[PDB]
Amino acid sequence: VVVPKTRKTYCPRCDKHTPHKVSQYKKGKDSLHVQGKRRYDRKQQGFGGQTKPVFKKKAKTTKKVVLKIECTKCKYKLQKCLKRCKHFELGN
RNA sequence: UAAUGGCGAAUGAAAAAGAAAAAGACCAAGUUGAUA
RNA sequence: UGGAAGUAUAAAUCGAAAAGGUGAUAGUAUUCAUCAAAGUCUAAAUAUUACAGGAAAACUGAUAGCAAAGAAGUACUGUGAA
RNA sequence: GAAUAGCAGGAAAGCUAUAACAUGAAGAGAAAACGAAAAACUAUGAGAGUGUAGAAAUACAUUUAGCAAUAGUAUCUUUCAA
RNA sequence: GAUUCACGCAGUGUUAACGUGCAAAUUACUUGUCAUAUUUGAGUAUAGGGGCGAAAGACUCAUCGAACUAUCUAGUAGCUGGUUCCACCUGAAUAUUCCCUUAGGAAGGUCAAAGUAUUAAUAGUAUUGAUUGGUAAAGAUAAUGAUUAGGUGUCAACAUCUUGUCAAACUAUGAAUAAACAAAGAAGAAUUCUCAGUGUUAAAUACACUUCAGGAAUUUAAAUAUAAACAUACUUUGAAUCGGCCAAGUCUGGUAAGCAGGACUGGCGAUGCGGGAUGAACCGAACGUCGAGAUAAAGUGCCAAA
RNA sequence: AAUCCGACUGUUUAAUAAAAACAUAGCAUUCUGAUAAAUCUAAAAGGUUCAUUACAGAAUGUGAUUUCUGCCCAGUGCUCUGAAUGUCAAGGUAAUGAAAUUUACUUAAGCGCGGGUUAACGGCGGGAGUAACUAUGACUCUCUUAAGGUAGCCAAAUGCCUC
RNA sequence: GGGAACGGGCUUGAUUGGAACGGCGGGGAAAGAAGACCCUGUUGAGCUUGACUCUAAUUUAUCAUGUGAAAU
RNA sequence: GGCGGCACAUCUGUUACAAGAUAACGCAGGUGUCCAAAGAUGAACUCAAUGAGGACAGAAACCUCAUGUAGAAUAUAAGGGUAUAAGUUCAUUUGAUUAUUGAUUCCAGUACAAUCAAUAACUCUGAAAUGAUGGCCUAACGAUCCCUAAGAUUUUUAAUUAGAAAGAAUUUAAAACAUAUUAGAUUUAUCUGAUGUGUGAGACCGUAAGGUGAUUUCUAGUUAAUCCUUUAAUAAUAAGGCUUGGGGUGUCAGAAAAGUUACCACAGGGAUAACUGGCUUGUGGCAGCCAAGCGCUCAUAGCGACGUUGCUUUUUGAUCCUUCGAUGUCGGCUCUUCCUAUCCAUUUCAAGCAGAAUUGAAAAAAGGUAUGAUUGUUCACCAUUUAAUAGGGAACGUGAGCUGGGU
RNA sequence: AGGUAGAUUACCUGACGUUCCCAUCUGUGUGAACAUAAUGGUACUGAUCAGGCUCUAAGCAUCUUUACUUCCGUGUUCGGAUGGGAACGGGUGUAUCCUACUUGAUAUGAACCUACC
RNA sequence: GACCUUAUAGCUCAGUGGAGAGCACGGGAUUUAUAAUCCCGGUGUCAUCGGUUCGAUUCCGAUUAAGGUCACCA
RNA sequence: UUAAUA
RNA sequence: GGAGUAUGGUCACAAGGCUGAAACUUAAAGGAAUUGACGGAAGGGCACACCAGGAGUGGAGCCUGCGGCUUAAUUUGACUC
RNA sequence: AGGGAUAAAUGAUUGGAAUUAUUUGUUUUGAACGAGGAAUUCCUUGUAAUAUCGAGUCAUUAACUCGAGAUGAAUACGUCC
Repeated sequence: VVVPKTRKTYCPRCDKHTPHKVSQYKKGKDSLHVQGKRRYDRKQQGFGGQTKPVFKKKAKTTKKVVLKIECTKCKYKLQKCLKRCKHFELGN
């Protein structure tokens, strides 16, 4: 919901409690060279139409929130998942 | 079996290794031109 | 296609060489290994339920075995394929 | 009775071939890389004797061995993890 | 592209005949129509997701909301029908989980057949002992609610004392029936001596675990009832089944139902026999082939034994 | 003697429907100047209308005559003699990198923007009050649509209530 | 009467002489046909539509090098 | 069946039967969230309400005392829990973290999810014991493949210096050409033969005990690489692996999916509707019991309210037991029979029966109960006639008996 | 006899009055510092002038309450069992289990370690 | 019956987590007088009950009225 | 610009 | 007036044209012209009529007249200039 | 301290009679009223405007009317809106 940046959480790499920078995880750009994409492009080539199912029955309205808690001094990034919230905001 | 496949249902070879039999020869291009 | 960032074929476009191809994860480089495409022929080992001639059988024995053990693809049906 | 190669007999039968391989003897890992003893321990358990007595068979006392099975221990190989 | 009759033709009516017919669409009378958008022969053209159609999905060889014929093809079917000798032994199911599941599957329960173990491996039972629960009942200025009145004190109103009647989604109290233990298995007890490794600890000789670590002696078969050696514990492989139905000193929805759905048990299904005249379930009692007797439910005027 | 439908002559479900159904003449709309329009074919100096040429060819609705065809371009179609820098492909160009790759810029139709069109598909409102007894409401009020069902006609083969 | 709740057969009664001709239309829940109505199949087919995925025809752009020039 | 609804994933109370399990399209409701504080900890305080007082101030503003078992509050539905608190206020804080195990709840003793018990780190709060791995408890959620992020540096190697300890190493037939040096040819991005050494080489010196010596080991600094793979060897890009999260399937153990057939077809079904029959009798029809009253007086000549008890299957419901390899589905026509809850004729009793006409009731079902306009009608409404023109059953009597008007 | 720490958590609570304090405990004086709040009221710290006035503790009462016994009552209900009675509804008989509410009598605490008196 | 929507001045509608518009009505002005015109004012239980509510006319259920759609195969 | 009635 | 209406006849595709009454109702309807009045008709003049301004009234309190209300009576005349 | 209504306790006048205060003094009471909306009135020089005096009515009672003087603006010399 609301969560401030600048957390102080144990960092496994340094084995110590260090300040940590909290952000939100966004899915990266889908690549055209991963194996699953190359296989899908090959299948769609040629006659036969859509060769793979297309999801069309969405029911969920929200998504689980993943924070990217990052070591300030050592760049070790953790990932903490939060429960589904309709409105999420990064506080002060 | 490796692999392929709404990686689902299914599809799917080959070198090695062991036998049968065993066999190699030509054009083109190049050279010789009192040229055939 | 088992061949997965393309194994094989074909089409449209493009198109080499003081050579080059392959080493199946795309790319560049340096080594290594192995071949030398884009013309041709070639016996033997292999297949066979056309058909012909034979020999066998833990096969059938006239509603069985070929549809057909007699003038059987005959009698008979259909415009015709059948 | 892997193909296949020989034998007598004439044989879809029979006999013989130090042999490629299949499954197994070693297991874990995606893979690289690896690859098993404290010559084991504990518990209960199969069997074998001696003595006494009832007195027909059999019923007790005591000595000994402790396999299979189950359970639990150390130890060792592999795995991020047994 | 006027009105009618005739040769012909069609098919309006009888919804006549016939309806295993003369006929796989015909006959009789009636009606209509009977030359120019007329009738008709031969030749010719148009062919299957095609043709042709003054349009009915009509016609395309008795076949048309997609012909006929052959191959794929013995197409697939969770659906329907059938599935072949005798005797003997054992003998079921409708719970639970998941499925595009609901006329069907897989895990699992019930069952059968094979194969084992001397076996810390018996119990749909009762008793004694310590418990658990919140049902039946009970209560109603005992908590939360519901509701009829009567006194006393400061019209009502508010306090306070009684009375009458109630709660599946109220409760102090709380049965009967039940549930889960114990009644002597590191292997049938106890005591004495000696006693080690860790750790707890302030330190321990306390304490905890270690085959009640271990080792040795003496004593000992005891510790509710009943039943149980063709007992007990199973292991492996697998069949069928999960449409159910009835009864009731039971319950829920419904006016009610031979209605619909549940808790516990017993049955029918899978089951014949004696009785209720007859009947899937009721009562007695379950079955190798027979003889003799005593019986059960129930009966003894005749059918009908008494 | 009347009522309904179809104007008429004609055709129709071979074998249960012969009719109000189909055709019809008449009316109306759309496209096309032939190297075209419609349209058959896998392809084709291929084929049909077409031995034709807008008084023609092709595609549709209504169905003689008389009288008349009202309002609506918002929605979906169709169209434009129309706009540019909204969105839009393969490509083309350029840059970095050793290279694949990656990134940026630029590209047509189409959609979007604007207009036209209903004899294109189609559509064409609600409440309340008030006229010297009682009704009815010529009349105002105000919510609202792209337009509010116009001329006509009616318990109609079209009206539940309804005999 | 009971039963699958409408028996020719079973139970209790009523009652019966063997073979039948012409009619007849009550019954044999008479014959004809694996219900055409309804439902269930993860069985179809015709037809419709911005149902999903495609496709012929139509359309637009690029490539496929005829010569000689000018503007951007 | 369709329309409606979700009893499809899911929580609370009750049905529900004092262990566990547990039905209905049974009842009353609930979820797809919300929270940097509403998580953690420490301290202080006590709530709702009532009484009595205080200028404006009153029923309700703010202050004070007293009583006050929670009648307040605790994010939410309901039920549980809570008073030096789990409620209010104040203060610090991020344990709402990383790694590894063992169990309990659904359970097939599978997965997901949830509920706990410990261990190893680093931390928060407190003086401390303790407490802290999200919310006081019961719901608030999700596979394979695919996409997308985080992590694998604690360690192991090679090379090179210093020191130290063991260490023969296998044994004759040879080509690639890195080249030098010559014999020819050539001008181009120049080639073609042969001679040559090394490369590339490996039989250690011992009849003297054995030393030397490649190659390997340990320790101390140095520089380099360091999760695995792309299979001839490396490199920097790329791609694939391993562990853990997110993106989702609500039909919630998870296909990618619009209608209509009256032109319809097939495999089946009484597991399942439209007709009879069967149970029921709400509804319909008929009949009773009591007696507040009406009936000028008079509860009962004739009725009979408020209540209450029955019968019938002639209406429609309710169910789905029989029939889906078929029981021909409305009405009318013709014809027979049966019931009485009797319309007429016969015999009686009663009256608010003077006569006539009537009304209530008993015996009695042997006999009669009609003709037409409209409608397919059953039904109905009209016009007559009659002594009366009553109500019903028989597969809603009766289609190899008719008709085919309706459906 | 009193104080500290408790265990059982009303026989321990609530209301009305009552008795000592000799030690102990409490109330009691004060604000300089630690510390504290709006307020030395609380909490904090320093102290000893006075008092049993309230605490606290012990006792009183036809005391509400609470805790055991009897009775209520073998009355409610219930496990088992008919070809037992009734048109139902419901309720016997048999071999058994057996509440609750009220009411009456009784009680109002017992007990553990340490110090002092 | 089943789903959906609405309910606010005397009449038609607006808008609502702390009630506008119009028409109507009343008073004053202009006019010989009415109508029109100008000026000012008074008008809403937000349909009736419960809960969330800081606080409801708004948010959540209920009871009413008012309409709209469906009520099919036999 | 608008200007109805008795 | 009814009325160029109804009906009948005829002409026209139609609208309509030609011919064309009666019942009933009613003391007036109408023509030219005169005088006045009026005109959001024209022309010529005038007025604090307006213009340029002043003071104001209308808004407050009170005095006073009128309407209304009240009362036994609130006596009455006058209602644009 | 502008404003002097409204109320109070008291002193006298005229009158036959003063309460519903005839008129008036004293002290206290201290209200609207911050230049006034739509509209509308009068005025051209000793005029408007401002404040006062006399007279009519008059036993008592002027904020009324009819007159008189005191100070002395602004604005036009126009036009038919």
